[PDB]
Amino acid sequence: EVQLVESGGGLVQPGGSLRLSCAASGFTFSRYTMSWVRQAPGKGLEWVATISGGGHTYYLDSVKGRFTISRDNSKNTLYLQMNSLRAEDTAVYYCTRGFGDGGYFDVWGQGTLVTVSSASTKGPSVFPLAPSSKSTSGGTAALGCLVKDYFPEPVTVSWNSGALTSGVHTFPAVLQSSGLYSLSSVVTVPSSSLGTQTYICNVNHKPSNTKVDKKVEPK
Amino acid sequence: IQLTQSPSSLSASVGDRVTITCSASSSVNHMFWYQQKPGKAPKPWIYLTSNLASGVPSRFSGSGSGTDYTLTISSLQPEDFATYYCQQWSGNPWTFGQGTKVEIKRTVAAPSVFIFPPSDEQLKSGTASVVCLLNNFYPREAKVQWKVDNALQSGNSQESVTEQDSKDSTYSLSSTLTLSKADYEKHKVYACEVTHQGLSSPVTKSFNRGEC
Amino acid sequence: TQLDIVIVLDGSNSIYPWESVIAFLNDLLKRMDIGPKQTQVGIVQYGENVTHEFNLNKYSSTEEVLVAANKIVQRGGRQTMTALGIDTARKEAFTEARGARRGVKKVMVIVTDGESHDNYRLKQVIQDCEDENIQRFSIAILGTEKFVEEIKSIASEPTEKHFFNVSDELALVTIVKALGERIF
Ligand SMILES: [Mn+2]
Repeated sequence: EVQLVESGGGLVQPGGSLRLSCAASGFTFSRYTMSWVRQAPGKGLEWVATISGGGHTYYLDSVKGRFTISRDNSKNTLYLQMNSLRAEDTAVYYCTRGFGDGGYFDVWGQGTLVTVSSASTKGPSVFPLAPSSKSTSGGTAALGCLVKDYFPEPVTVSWNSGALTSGVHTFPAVLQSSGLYSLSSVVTVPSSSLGTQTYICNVNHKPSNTKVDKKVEPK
Repeated sequence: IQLTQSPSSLSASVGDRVTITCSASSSVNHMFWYQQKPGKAPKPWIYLTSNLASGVPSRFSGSGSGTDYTLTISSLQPEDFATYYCQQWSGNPWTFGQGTKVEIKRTVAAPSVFIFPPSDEQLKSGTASVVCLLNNFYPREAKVQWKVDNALQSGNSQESVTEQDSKDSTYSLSSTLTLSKADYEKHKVYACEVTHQGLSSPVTKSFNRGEC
Repeated sequence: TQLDIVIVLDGSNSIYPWESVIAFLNDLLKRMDIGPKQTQVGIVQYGENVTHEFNLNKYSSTEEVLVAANKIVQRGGRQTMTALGIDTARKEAFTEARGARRGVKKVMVIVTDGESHDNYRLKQVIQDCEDENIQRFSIAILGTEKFVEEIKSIASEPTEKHFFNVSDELALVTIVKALGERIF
C-alpha cells in the first residue's frame, strides 16, 4: 500500500531547532499536497502546515515564521524545519497526504515525538518490584519493574526478552515534580512459578543509548 | 471555524448503537472523521460526510449538513473501541473537534491489589518509592488513598492508568507514593486503601518498613 | 463575431500540473481573433480567494493575450470557491468598467477538478448568470457522478453542448477544438 515514514523527532532546548522528514512511497508524491499535523500530550489534533503540489506553503499562525514546510520530489521526502521552538510546540507530529486541496488527510505517518525542554537527556534507574506476601493474592502473584527518573520519552519495556507477554502491564509514564519521567511495568504470574521461574525485565531508553535488564526475585 | 463533538466521552456495550455529534460554529459543506486507537496514528474513517474509508466496516455511517454532523455505529463492536475526531476543511485554519472517546462498557470487575515496598537498591540512593497496584478492573473509577502510620497522605503520590485492555476490556492503575529516604525511615506502616464499585468495602494492602 | 469571454480558472491546491492548464489556455486562446472590436478575453482565477488575472479590455491583441495568459501563476488554495469565482466573474469581470462591451454576448468558461466548497450558493450564482444571459461552458477534470453533476449544472442548456469531461489535467487540450468551435 501507500505510506509515509517519519524520522527526525527528539529533544531540543527552548528556542532551538530540529527537522522532521517523511519518506513517501506507494503513490505519485509530487502531485499531492502534503501536510503536518501534531498532537500535544493529552490533547487533540492540530494542523501545523501544508505545501501544495505546486509549492504553496500554508501555516497555523502559532508556528508561522518559526516553521518551514518544504518538499523534495526528487526523493519523495517531505520536511518540517522547526526553529525557535517553544514549549507549546512539544507534541507528536504526523506528516500526512491530503486529498483534494489537501484538507482531507488521506494517509498518515507513524508519528514522531518532539519534546522541547531545558531538561537534559538522562537514563532511567530501574528498580525491582519483587513479588511477596504483599504482592500475593490467590493463586497469582504480582511483580514488576520501576523505571525511574529518566528523560525524555520514551522508554520500552519487555519481559524475559519477549517470552513473557501475557499479564504484562507497563503503565504510561508521568512527569514528576522533578520534571523527570517515571513508570512501572508490571506483570501477574502463577504464584507457584516464583520458586522455579525467573523473571527479568528488559528496559531500553534509546534517547540515551541505555539498556538495563533487572532480575526481579522474591525475598 | 470551531468543532465541538458530543459526548466527549461515552461507555457502551457490544451491540449498542452509538451516535457521535459534531457541531460547527459555522456551516460547512462536509465533515470528515478519523479514528485513533491508543498508541497509534489517526486513521481516515469517513470522508465527504458519509463516504466510508476503505477499511471501515459497513456498520459505520456518517451524516449531516450545515452546522450539525454525525458519526454512527449501528452495532458497536469490541474492535470499534477508540477515540473519534471530526474535522472540517471548509475554513482556515483546518480544525478538528476535541475528539470523542468510546470505551467498552462491560460487567463490573473488582481489582486485585498489590503493594510494593521501596527496593534495597533505590533506598541506597536517598529516595523511596512505594507502589500500590490495582489490576484488571472495571469501571475505571478507582480511588487510592495512602496512609503512613495511619496518617492519611495528601501530598505526593502519582497515579497512572492503562488504556482499556484489548483482551478483557479492563483497566489497571498504579499509585506511587514517593518520599525521601529520610521520611520513609521514620515511619513503620505504609498502606494503600482501594475503593471500587466492585468492592463491598475498601481494600487495604500494607506492610511495615523492612519485612518480606 | 464579437463576444466578451471571461475564463474562470480553478487554481486551488488540487489542480496539478499548472502547465497543462496553461497549455489548455494557449491552445484555446491562440485560435481566437482578440481585439477591442473582435473577441475580448478576461481571465479570473480562484481558490481560497479570487483574483482578476487580466481585464476584458486589458489587451487589444491576440498575441498580447496569449503572452499574458502564459504568464499566469497558480495561486493555489486550501479550498475551491467555484461559486465565488463564477459570481466574481459575473459581478465584476463583466462590468463595463473592466472592458465589458455594451450589448455584446457574454461568455464564461469554467475549468475545475473538484467539488466546490460553496455548493450551497452555486445554484444562486448560476441563476444570476442566466438572468444576465451569460453563455456558460464548464469543464470538469476527473483526475465522480456527484461531481460531474455539479459541473454540468454550471453549464448552460443544452448541457451537452456546453459541458466537457476530461480524464486529467493533461487531456484538457484534447477538447480545445470542440470547445473552440462549440463557442464558435
Ligand atoms: Mn480544487
